[PDB]
Amino acid sequence: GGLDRGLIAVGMGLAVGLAALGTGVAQARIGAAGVGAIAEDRSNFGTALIFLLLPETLVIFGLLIAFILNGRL
Amino acid sequence: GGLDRGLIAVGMGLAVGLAALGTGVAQARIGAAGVGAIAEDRSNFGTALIFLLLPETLVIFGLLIAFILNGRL
Amino acid sequence: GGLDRGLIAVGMGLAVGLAALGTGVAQARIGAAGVGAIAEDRSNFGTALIFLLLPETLVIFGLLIAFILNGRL
Amino acid sequence: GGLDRGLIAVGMGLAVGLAALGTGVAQARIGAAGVGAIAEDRSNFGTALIFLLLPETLVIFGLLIAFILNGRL
Amino acid sequence: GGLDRGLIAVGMGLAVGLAALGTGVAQARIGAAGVGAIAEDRSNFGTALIFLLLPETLVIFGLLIAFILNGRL
Amino acid sequence: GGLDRGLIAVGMGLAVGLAALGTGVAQARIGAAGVGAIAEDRSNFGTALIFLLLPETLVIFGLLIAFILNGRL
Amino acid sequence: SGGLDRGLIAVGMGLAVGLAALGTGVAQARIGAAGVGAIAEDRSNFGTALIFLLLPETLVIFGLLIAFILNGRL
Amino acid sequence: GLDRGLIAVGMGLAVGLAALGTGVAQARIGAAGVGAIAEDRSNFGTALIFLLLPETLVIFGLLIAFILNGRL
Amino acid sequence: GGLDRGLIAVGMGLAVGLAALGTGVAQARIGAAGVGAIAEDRSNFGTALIFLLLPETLVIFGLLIAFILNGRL
Amino acid sequence: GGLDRGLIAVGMGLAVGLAALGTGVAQARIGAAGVGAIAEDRSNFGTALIFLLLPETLVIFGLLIAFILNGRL
Amino acid sequence: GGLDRGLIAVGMGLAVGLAALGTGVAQARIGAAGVGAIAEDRSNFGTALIFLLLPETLVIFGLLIAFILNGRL
Amino acid sequence: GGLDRGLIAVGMGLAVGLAALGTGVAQARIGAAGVGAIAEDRSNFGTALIFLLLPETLVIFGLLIAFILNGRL
Amino acid sequence: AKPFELLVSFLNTPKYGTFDPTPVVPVFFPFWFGMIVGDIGYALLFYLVGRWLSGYVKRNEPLVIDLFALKLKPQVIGKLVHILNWMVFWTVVWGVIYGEFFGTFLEHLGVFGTPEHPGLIPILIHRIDTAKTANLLILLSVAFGVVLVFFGLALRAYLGLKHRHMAHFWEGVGYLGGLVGVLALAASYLGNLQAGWLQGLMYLGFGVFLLAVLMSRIWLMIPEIFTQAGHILSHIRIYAVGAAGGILAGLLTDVGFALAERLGLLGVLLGLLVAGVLHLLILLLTTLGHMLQPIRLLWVEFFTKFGFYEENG
Repeated sequence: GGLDRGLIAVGMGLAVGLAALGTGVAQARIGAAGVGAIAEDRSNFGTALIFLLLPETLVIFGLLIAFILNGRL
Repeated sequence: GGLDRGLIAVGMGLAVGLAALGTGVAQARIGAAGVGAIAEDRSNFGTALIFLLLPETLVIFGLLIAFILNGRL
Repeated sequence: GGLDRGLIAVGMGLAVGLAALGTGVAQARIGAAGVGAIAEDRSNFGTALIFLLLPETLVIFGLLIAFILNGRL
Repeated sequence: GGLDRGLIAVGMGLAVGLAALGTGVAQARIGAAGVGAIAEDRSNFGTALIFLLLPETLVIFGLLIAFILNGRL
Repeated sequence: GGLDRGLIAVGMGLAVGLAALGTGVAQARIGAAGVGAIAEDRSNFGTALIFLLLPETLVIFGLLIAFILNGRL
Repeated sequence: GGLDRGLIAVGMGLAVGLAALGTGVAQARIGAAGVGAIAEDRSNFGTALIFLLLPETLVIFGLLIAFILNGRL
Repeated sequence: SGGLDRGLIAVGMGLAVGLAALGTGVAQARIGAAGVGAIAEDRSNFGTALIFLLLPETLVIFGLLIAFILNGRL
Repeated sequence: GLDRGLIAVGMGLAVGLAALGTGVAQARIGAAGVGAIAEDRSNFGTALIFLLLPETLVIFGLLIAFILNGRL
Repeated sequence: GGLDRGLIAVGMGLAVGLAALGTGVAQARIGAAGVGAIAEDRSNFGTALIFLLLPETLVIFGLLIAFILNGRL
Repeated sequence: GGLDRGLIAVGMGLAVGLAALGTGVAQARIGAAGVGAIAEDRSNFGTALIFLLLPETLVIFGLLIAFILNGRL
Repeated sequence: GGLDRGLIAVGMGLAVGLAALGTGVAQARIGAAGVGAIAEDRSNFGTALIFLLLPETLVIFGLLIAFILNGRL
Repeated sequence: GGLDRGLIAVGMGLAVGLAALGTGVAQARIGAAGVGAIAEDRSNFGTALIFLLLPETLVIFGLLIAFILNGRL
Repeated sequence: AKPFELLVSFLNTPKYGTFDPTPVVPVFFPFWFGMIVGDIGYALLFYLVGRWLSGYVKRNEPLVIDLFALKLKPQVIGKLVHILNWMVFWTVVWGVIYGEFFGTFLEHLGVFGTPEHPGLIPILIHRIDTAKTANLLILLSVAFGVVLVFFGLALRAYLGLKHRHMAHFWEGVGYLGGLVGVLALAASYLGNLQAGWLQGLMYLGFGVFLLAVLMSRIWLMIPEIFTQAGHILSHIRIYAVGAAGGILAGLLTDVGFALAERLGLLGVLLGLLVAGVLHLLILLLTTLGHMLQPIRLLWVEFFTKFGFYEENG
């Protein structure tokens, strides 16, 4: 084990949090535009939710990075 | 007691905090635009509820990561 | 060594701090939008205030995980 | 002679500074909006004003964490 | 030893500086709004001065914890 | 020996997280404008999808860099 | 009381005073911009603008006094 | 060999900051470009060029990563 | 001398740099407004020059603190 | 002390990355200006191109100084 | 102890760079306003040159700090 | 030993990096404004040239700082 | 006791049949300001300013503020002169127990006695002994707030009973139960525990809270109990502001004394000149800085705990 487990812990933590904030600003702009549209059209819900769900795959990227490294420990 | 445990605690805390930051920066824009809509329409209120509730999975995901790191602790 | 608990303490402090600031960056924009909408509206302020008090559970999560990780001591 | 005390200091410093930053971020926008609302109305006075007083609980949280980690000393 | 006292100093300095920054930006926005309102009015100025001189709780709590840390000698 | 694997891993984490930040920052504005366009159009969804599929190559670069790093591990 | 502690408390001084100066500049930017925008056509109410712009300097003096006292620890 | 981890984190933040720079660049230019698209199908290809242009920055970052990998 | 001198140097540099950049952004906004005003006016140059002069007291503080923290020799 | 090369590398890497970020925001704004000019004119494209190819001399400075400091090794 | 010299080199570099960033962020808005005014006027360029040249004192202070630290070296 | 030149190289790199960043910050706004003027005008081109080429001072100073620190190396 | 109601009058009236809230702030506000200031020298120059103001009073004609275009009060000006008298003797007595004002005059010789420095009058409180005593002083500050919170809840319960408005009375009872439970639990856990005595009373306070809540079942204001905890915690600023002011005054006197010593035989004149100039300007800033905090506290906490923003009379 040793301290290197702590170092990989902080590494995955900062990776996933930084990805989370990127996804957050993405969802900010996307949700603003989406509600502005959906207040009138109420039919573009599918494409709006698709746009919203797109960066969450990028979050899953950090998920699998954390997964493989905690498998390594 | 071990030096690495402080590291893993720091990593967990920073991860969940940056996830919280992303959640907040999303919520700002999306809630502003949504309440701007609902103030005059008030009928798309459930749609606004769905829009605001959707991006919240990031922080519970981060705290699940924190939980499994405490399990490794 | 006993130096472990100081590091976990700084982890708690930083985590709850930036959770709070993400809360604030949400709250500023959404509160400004809501108070403008109610200065127009004067009646929808109940839903406005529940929108304001909605997202704050993130700092509760941060403080409770900090609590249990401190109680690990 | 443990070195953890300065770590305690820097941790509580990060916590309180981050809390202050977030609450001031809230206060700027909400105060400007309140200035507009009262300048146009003067009857939205206390209603706008309480929103300014809302984020202080975020400060007192991190204050409480700082105090308990100080009392651990 | 005694380097713990230097760690005390850096922690309190960063804390009070961050509180100073947040208060300063809040003052920036509220002051811009207030001076515009007064330049139009000149009769509503006292309330604007109040709004300017509200948020100093942050920095005074910063000095509070700072001198606590100093007295921890 | 030791003291290095955690360092290379935190390097991977910071690289991939920063790539995530940049990609999300791009996606925010470009997707919001594309949502506005497609809501006004309902016919230009292909080019909107084309513009959304642009940034992810940065995250791809980051993750392949992490892959070659933990391969050299 | 130590070898490196003097420089450590010194970087503490730097942190505090520099962040205070930055915050004061942040305030002064917006308030001075709005005030000069008004006094461009006003030419009379420079007094209220200056009494606005002077009051953030308390935020400076807090940081500088804290640095001064921790240096006076010496 | 702590130097390996050191140079690893170094190239990591180098390429990451390159990613941020190109991210903000593409953010602004693509945000303008999509609004242009609605009638600028004539200028569509040029919009592709201007969007593609800032990639030289991240390929410089990749070059730095590769030369660090060769050094190690 | 000693390493403590280098710590003194980095602290002094940090202080003066932060002061310089705060003065820079302050002067940026106020001088943009003043340049516009004097462009139309040509007569109120005293106000603009004194307004650009006033923030320089902060880097004057930086001057004096750097000098006194150099005076240890 | 073979650990010299590691901080050598991190210094040059952060240098070139930060220069890259500066060019990133520079080309962001100037490209927005260029396409805004394109929206009404055909002939100005080469002019806008030379404007946006102006600022890269700083990143070429960063990479060349990085190369020549690597030549010390 | 030449590591002291390395420390003072780091301090000098960070000082001059932060001052450079401050004068750049000043020059952004100052040059924007000035070039707009001189496009309007074409004759007021001397005042524009003065207002753009004013913030040089910050980098002057940084470089003289560097010079005196080398003189102590 | 090698730590000495490693620290000085770190200082060089960081300094030139944020000098470049400040240049990008200034250049983005000034170039946008100049292009906006010259697109309609196409006559003040030399004035546009001088306003764009003015801010090289900080990078040339940082280059000289890097050179003198390398001469110390 | 009469004049302070004019200060209260700047805000709206309350509904008739309710409690007249005036008389508390005559005894409380100058108390709080005295706790803040301790700068008896400022009180002296302030008394000179009051002499000038009474010069206007005998010059009964009301001035207009040039910058703010404000016609004078003169009757209300005399009311001020009275409340200024109240706050000035409070300033005097608190500065007396804080006997060093302008700063700590005992540098060169024993102006005051300390356990460290011999002097004429053994003083009670310094700014160095507060390395230990600040904790106790902050505890006193907390007790000060809990006193007024208890007064406010008692009055609110009494008016709820009088109005036959029992719902608000019941909500106040819940506030009491929750407040005492969380207060005692926090005091035990943060400080010395002593679980053999107080655990029962914490459990009883929590049980009272939950019983009142369940009888008042309908979706009530547990977040507002959290806010009222914020309200009681908010009043801590009283110690910090005065501590900062005293620290600054001590710095100024240290500067003056060092200029008196290290600058030769002639350094006294310039040291006192610089100290006076800096002292007057920092007081010009910090007086208006400090004045509005206790009235803000009284306003927001007292009148939110009380609750009167309805029908405005």
